[PDB]
Amino acid sequence: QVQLQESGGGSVQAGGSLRLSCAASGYTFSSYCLGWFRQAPGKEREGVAAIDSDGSTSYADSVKGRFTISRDNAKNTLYLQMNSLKPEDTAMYYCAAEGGPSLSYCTGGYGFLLSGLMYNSWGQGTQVTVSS
Amino acid sequence: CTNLCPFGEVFNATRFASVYAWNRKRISNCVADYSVLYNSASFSTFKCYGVSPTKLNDLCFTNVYADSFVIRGDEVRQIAPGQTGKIADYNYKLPDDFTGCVIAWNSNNLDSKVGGNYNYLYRLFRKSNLKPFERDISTEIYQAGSTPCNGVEGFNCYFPLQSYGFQPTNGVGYQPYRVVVLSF
Ligand SMILES: *[C@@H]1O[C@H](CO)[C@@H](O[C@@H]2O[C@H](CO)[C@@H](O)[C@H](O)[C@H]2NC(C)=O)[C@H](O)[C@H]1NC(C)=O
Repeated sequence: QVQLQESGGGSVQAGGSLRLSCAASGYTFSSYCLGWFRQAPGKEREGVAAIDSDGSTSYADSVKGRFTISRDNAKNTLYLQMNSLKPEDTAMYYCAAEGGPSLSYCTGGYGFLLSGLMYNSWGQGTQVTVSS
Repeated sequence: CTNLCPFGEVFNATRFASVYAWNRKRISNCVADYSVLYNSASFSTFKCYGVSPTKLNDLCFTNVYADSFVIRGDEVRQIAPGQTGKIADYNYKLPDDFTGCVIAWNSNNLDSKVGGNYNYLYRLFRKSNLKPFERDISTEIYQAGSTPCNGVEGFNCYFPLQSYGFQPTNGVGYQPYRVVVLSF
């Protein structure tokens, strides 16, 4: 179990930018695999971006070139930078994490990391609303 | 040393054990390549605990235990120290001090079958939780109520193993995954 405290959502006009952040508990953070998911109303949750313990990143095709996932291991913090936002980016966004106090290496393939199957800990969700 | 570890026999076994009856192979005095063991297939995962994956390479003077079995996708998270759920509670349990790695990958193309593959099972009920690395292959009717079962399935009297019944059309969390647990 990893505590995830998430922040930064909001409203912005189309083509604008917004940055999510997520604070995580634990002493092995640099070994964590981390991801961002989103879920709009009446449609199911979708993996958006992932970063494994080596720092390799993965993106859903619909956000490639606009969103950047990054991590600051010295601060236990995970970011999602969102540029060129579109109305169909409107959703509740969640950080997810795979941690553990002895975790020392963590990765998986593209599809696995962008699914919920990788992660045992979820943040509480923040709203992003893109007005036309 | 320069003699290859026979991991191919574990990872590429034609059929895997049910998780409740999990297999164990000892691997010793040989060399391996973690980048050969893990191929980063899209629906796969590789995690280590208390060790770097490179420590799988030089086994010339070391013993590794390779445990292997099949679960469904949404249970892969349970193959880790500190986890709870049917698999970790009743089928395959890792110690808190586990020192090793877990490799799991989607095997829908091998282990599903249009009508259901009934050869893979897991234990659904048990009077208590397994200890780390314990293995239970008993099939005694589980007494869920107060009336004693006398080996007869019935109300509150459950045959303890559930078959996965893997079908290739199952959703992402319900497809089969092969698992190899590498412990030192
Ligand atoms: C399991 O079998 C596969 C397939 O034969 C092995 O992967 C192949 O390895 C050879 C080199 O030995 C490569 O030329 C192929 O491209 C590989 N195929 C793949 C990656 O799909 C794999 O190494 C075997 N696993 C173990 C642990 O021995």
